[PDB]
Amino acid sequence: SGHWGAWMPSTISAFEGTCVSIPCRFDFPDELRPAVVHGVWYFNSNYPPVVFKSRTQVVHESFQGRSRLLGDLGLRNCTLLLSTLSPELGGKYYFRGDLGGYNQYTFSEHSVLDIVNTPNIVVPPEVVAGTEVEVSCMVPDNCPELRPELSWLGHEGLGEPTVLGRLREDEGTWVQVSLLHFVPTREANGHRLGCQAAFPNTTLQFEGYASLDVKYPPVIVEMNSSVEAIEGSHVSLLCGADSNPPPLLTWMRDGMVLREAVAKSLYLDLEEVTPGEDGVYACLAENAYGQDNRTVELSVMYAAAAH
Ligand SMILES: *[C@@H]1O[C@H](CO)[C@@H](O[C@@H]2O[C@H](CO)[C@@H](O[C@@H]3O[C@H](CO[C@H]4O[C@H](CO)[C@@H](O)[C@H](O)[C@@H]4O)[C@@H](O)[C@H](O)[C@@H]3O)[C@H](O)[C@H]2NC(C)=O)[C@H](O)[C@H]1NC(C)=O
Ligand SMILES: *[C@@H]1O[C@H](CO)[C@@H](O)[C@H](O)[C@H]1NC(C)=O
Ligand SMILES: *[C@@H]1O[C@H](CO)[C@@H](O)[C@H](O)[C@H]1NC(C)=O
Ligand SMILES: *[C@@H]1O[C@H](CO)[C@@H](O)[C@H](O)[C@H]1NC(C)=O
Ligand SMILES: *[C@H]1O[C@H](CO)[C@@H](O)[C@H](O)[C@@H]1O
Repeated sequence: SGHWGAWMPSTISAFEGTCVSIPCRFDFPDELRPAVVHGVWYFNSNYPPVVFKSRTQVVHESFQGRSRLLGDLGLRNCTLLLSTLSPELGGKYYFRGDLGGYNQYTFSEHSVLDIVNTPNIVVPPEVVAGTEVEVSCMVPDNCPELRPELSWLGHEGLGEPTVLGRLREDEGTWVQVSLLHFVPTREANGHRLGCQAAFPNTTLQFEGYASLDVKYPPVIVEMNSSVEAIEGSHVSLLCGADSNPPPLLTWMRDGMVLREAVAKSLYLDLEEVTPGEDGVYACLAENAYGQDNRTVELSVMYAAAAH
């Protein structure tokens, strides 16, 4: 139609020290035919500073030499270019139309600018060993003058990355996405995943890091061999298990629980050990992703000396 209104991405992101182009289109009643279209861009911070003002060419000091209007206002194109970004410039940007006389219109729709300094690494909330896992590095690509070069850090045993390239997201903005597809093992637990966004012809370089929390079933690593004890002596049986999260350890005999605790290792203490304590003892390691069990035989085969 021919009505008052604007169109711009509600949210948009860009790296610190780079630039950002905020795509903008506005509309007005055709009946006016002003032949001269003026406009004003405001920043979020009762008395908002002026980013751009076509009539008086006035610019707030925080935007001087950093703000430039791309596209013709006469073509209903209010696209804004912001250069040499700094955290201070993070906030809401809204546009105001000026068609002379009483025809000034501050449009409702605005754009939130998020200035970042680290790439976005996306890891699924639950990484389990033995399952194919996708990990992505996302980076804003809304700067026409400076294109980010995406790269991974510390991804040796995770396979070679697959670059998706420039992808469109909602509200008509752009991102750079790189992928990692791999089946992690228990060894991949605690793996440092790093992503780097570098800009050629500049000294700008941004790095982000994340640690892989890889879940895996218990594997009993510490277990006593065949125990041959002296009569009346003290016997300590130790059972250690490696799992993520830490397992529930349980010492059992004759289908009866002797000791039980949520830990990496668990001791079973036997005092004044008699031949009646002979038999097979079992340690059970169990968590949310599996279980493991080991048995040990206890033999009181050494007679106690007189003392
Ligand atoms: C409102 O005004 C905006 C600004 O005036 C308009 O945005 C511009 O739209 C034009 C299309 O007419 C774009 O020009 C194109 O640019 C691409 C650049 O891609 C290549 O170049 C980069 C670096 O140079 C390179 O890294 C890439 O790999 C590509 O090879 C060219 O490929 C095209 O041939 C064409 O020249 C402007 O780039 C674009 N500017 C911005 C800031 O977005 C907008 O379209 C206007 N809106 C409407 C509705 O007309
Ligand atoms: C980046 O390249 C432009 C021209 O492509 C050049 O004018 C500018 O000096 C370069 N930046 C740096 C930091 O050298
Ligand atoms: C079982 O192994 C643990 C750790 O190696 C040790 O401390 C403990 O004494 C062993 N048990 C016996 C009965 O030797
Ligand atoms: C102990 O682990 C073995 C794996 O070989 C499994 O077959 C068995 O059912 C387990 N026993 C118990 C009581 O969970
Ligand atoms: C703009 O001005 C008002 C809206 O505030 C209406 O008369 C009409 O929508 C026009 O486009």
